[PDB]
Amino acid sequence: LIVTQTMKGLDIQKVAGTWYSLAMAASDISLLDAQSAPLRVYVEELKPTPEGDLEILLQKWENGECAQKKIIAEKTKIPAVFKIDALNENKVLVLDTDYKKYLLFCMENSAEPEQSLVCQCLVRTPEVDDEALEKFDKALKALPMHIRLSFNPTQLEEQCHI
Ligand SMILES: [N]
Ligand SMILES: [Pt+2]
Repeated sequence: LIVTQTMKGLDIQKVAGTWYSLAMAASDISLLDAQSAPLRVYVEELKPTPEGDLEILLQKWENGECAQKKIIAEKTKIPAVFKIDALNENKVLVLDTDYKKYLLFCMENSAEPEQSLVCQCLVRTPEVDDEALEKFDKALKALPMHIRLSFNPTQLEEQCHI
């Protein structure tokens, strides 16, 4: 069992724009282990829709190359929980954000969270934000993460983080 507390009072309209994947953590090492790992994805943009759905633009290393992927996240009755059908995941969980700097989110397959759970620390600008990383570490204290990756500014501005 993995219990998740998403942000009360999330306003998805205020997350719009460019983001950078500053850190990522996962319940299962193989989710993120190596360049090719299935949940090793680098968010480029969050585009909320007027009806409050969310388009996620990201990059993934696939056919020897750093590919662009587009995920349509459908809203639910909980503003911080969205339904997806991509990367073999079916939920997006928004843990926390201050809108102006950082956003913490997870993906999972609700049928098996332990085999599934990947969370990220996003920042709006390509700089290391110690505050955002401490919020990420705090948010993850109760999650059973077995791999954690933290990137430098050079990795932030790089195709698939090098
Ligand atoms: N928050
Ligand atoms: Pt908040």
